Amino acid sequence: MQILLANPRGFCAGVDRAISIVENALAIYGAPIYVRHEVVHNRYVVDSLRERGAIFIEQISEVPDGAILIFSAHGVSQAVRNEAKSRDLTVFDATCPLVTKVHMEVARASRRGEESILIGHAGHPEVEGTMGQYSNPEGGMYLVESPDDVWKLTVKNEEKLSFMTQTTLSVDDTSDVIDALRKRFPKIVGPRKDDICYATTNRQEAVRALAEQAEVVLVVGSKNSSNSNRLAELAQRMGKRAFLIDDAKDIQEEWVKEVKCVGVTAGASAPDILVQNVVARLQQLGGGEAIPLEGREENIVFEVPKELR
Ligand SMILES: C/C(=C\COP(=O)(O)OP(=O)(O)O)CS
Ligand code: SF4
Repeated sequence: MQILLANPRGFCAGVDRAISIVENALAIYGAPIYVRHEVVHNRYVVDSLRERGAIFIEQISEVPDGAILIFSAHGVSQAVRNEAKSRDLTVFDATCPLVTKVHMEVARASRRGEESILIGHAGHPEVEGTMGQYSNPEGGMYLVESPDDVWKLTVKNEEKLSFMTQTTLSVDDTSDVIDALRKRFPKIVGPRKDDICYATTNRQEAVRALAEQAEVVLVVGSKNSSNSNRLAELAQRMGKRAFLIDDAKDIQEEWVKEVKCVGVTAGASAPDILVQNVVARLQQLGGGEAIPLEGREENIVFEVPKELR
């Protein structure tokens, strides 16, 4: 059985920075370091950091006075930030710079009382954080997930309207939502394309290339990782069987029995060690040397803040 690896796969720049922020804080200040929300959506990373003394909380009211609190890479609402700010907490912010860029646009529209529409999935923390930058009652901030949601939305002033997106969406589905927004609201303003980041775009392109060759695709990533679920969905829509797995224990032998080509990729929050263990289990089940596919080169790095070197 041949094993192909997607390229790029695995950690993006925002995840590598966020994990280093929690590790460096643990190193500088000792346990406990409080973290608002799982720092990235990956059980192995999160379990690791917990066992080293990070404590993951959903609400600032769970954190003690005098503590160090880190916001997760997915970002937080102004309400959460202000609630931390008014408490006796030392705060470090691991929000990815590419999420912060969208937050600033939302805040600018709020200041103007001009309405804004976010394309994203209800309840996800990045959506809570982004919708949470808008606060002007004169204006409005609306969430749409699909074309049908666009078809039902009505706004106060469709002449002064902009749109933003979640950074980890399906490139193809978001394209359809934007086409709907422009047909319903011809004066709507947005970025040239969307706010989907380089890493989500790149991993989706790499999985499309992988699934062209492979009969079965394994995506390493946790169940609550949105971007990892998009990679599995992409391969499934191409007619391949595709499974989202946390680690090599999750592989069922029936999934690869008599499969001639199996592909492996990893979401933006999954460490490479998990991919190595998956490759080792596929070898136990018959596969040969893993072959990396040629892929778009990534070169962006985001540094930790100097207070945490
Ligand atoms: C921090 C982010 C993504 C890195 O991957 P993740 O699995 O932690 O998060 P989602 O794909 O947003 O669920 C959201 S920008
Ligand atoms: S998925 Fe994109 S926006 Fe999110 S942390 Fe990674 S680089 Fe940043």
